[PDB]
Amino acid sequence: YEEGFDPYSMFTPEQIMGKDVRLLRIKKEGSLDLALEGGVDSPIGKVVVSAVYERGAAERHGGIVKGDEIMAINGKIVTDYTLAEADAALQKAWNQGGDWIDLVVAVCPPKEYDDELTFF
Amino acid sequence: HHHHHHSSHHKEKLHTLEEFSYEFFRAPEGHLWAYSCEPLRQPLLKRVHADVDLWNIACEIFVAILRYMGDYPSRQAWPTLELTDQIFTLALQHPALQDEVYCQILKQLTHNSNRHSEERGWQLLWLCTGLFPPSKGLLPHAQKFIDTRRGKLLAPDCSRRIQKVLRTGPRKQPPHEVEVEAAEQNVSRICHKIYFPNDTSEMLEVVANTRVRDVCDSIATRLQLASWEGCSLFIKISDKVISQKEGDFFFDSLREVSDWVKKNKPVTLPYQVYFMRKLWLNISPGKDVNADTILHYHQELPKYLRGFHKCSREDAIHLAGLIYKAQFNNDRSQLASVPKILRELVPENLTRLMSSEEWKKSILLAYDKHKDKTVEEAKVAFLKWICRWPTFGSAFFEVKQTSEPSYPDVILIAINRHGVLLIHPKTKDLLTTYPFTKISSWSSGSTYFHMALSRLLCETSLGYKMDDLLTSYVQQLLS
Ligand SMILES: [Mg+2]
Repeated sequence: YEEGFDPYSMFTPEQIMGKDVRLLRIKKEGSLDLALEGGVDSPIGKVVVSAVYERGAAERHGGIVKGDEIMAINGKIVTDYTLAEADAALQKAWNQGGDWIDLVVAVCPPKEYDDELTFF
Repeated sequence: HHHHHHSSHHKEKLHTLEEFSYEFFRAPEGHLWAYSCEPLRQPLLKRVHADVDLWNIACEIFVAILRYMGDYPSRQAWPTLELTDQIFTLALQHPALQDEVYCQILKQLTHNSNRHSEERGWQLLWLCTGLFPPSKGLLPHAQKFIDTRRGKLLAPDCSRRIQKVLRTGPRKQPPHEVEVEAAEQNVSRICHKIYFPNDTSEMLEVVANTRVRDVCDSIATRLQLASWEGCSLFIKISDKVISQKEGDFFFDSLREVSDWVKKNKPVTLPYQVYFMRKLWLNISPGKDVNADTILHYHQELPKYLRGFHKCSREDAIHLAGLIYKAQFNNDRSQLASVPKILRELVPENLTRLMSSEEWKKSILLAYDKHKDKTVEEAKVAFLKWICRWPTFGSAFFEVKQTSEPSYPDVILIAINRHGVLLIHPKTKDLLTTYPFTKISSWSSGSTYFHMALSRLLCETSLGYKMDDLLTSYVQQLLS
């Protein structure tokens, strides 16, 4: 993470309107084990975190959860990428050089609803 | 001659894979067809040997068999399930390994003078026969192997399990924790506890080839239900209640859901198995009283108490009288402390409508009209009074919708016989109805649900549930 990050310096206001945009610097150690869903092709029109697996790197960092949106990977904006494109960009920028990965994420806000109703 | 039970009237010489090994086993690079604590370096069968890359898995299977039987020359602590997963998982995926697994087990059961090892070997054969049969060529040898060893505790059950698995087809998942526990106890009979919505449970007899529908058939007879159409088994695991597929093998379903829960929400996870109504199609309260008093009332009551329906003060007083009667029968002293009980009688959105003593007085007056009713009659009266509501017999979801600016951010969704219902959480009014005839498509992710009729997009962790119910309702309505 970086405190001095300003999303307005990287995005136009229309791209971040209503989003809580933060920068995460994740240290490259072990497997990322960060699953994605969505894509420009999908109903949600954005790349979001579908799961964070127990093993770590993403879970070990603590700052990334299911529902958070991936907006940028190592400075490249991925908001208009398909799921395959986002997946490829995330796998590439993890293996291909660098001791760390820079993720710009739109943190999903608190759920003001019961997201775990179990009745049938 | 698979169809026949063979007898000579006397004990026959113990059948081995010696003669079979001459034709179908590869050359030895102690007999290759008899017990050995030495790990295999190559697969037993000529078929498997002729295929490189299947060598490593065949050797890893033998090491896991040695470890399960206690023949591996160490004590580097292994949980049983990991060993059984190593023995059977890839064999289910690659059927060429299935005869290899049988031959490796039968080999370790041949001329094995170590009783503990031999006992464990029979547990492996018992688990194996419940998953897949030997091939046409191996079947008479495996059958004779068992037939000449009829006095072994698990031997007659192994013979029956081969007949069963040939009839119903193979399992998709390796042995479940429950199957392994029974095997390690040398017990062939298993009962799994099944929970019901009315806070009761039953022990249900299950075997390796039991399908979810077979358990349901046994439950309908046990509960004296007129039908179980639209009911199923469900697994309550982590903070989820997931339906089980009726046509799936019970032990396959348990593993598949547990695996799905592990990847979608990250040891063997604790769980409960419930039998409940899933689809609420043609539900006529009073038609099947056992179904109404065991299932229907107890599933509809908590949805009512959550305040999902639009109902008036007078509706709540009337239903609270019936609910009090259904729970307490003749005991009029349970409304003594109104804060300790009001949440069990009145929907949570309506409790503020009057004071504690006003609720107590109105409920008692209503309840007093049911003196001549039985508990069962009160439960049926409750259901008859609400069964025509458009939100009756529904699954509910609270979501954050992002497709309709005219609606509040958070909405309530009901999935039932009428299709998909969108409800205002404050007023309980029906915003709109998406009937099955108008729904053209739907999809889901782990964070969303989308529907096209005229589009609905929402944030939810329950898209998989919504998808499954829509599919289930659509499949049922078509023919
Ligand atoms: Mg008043």
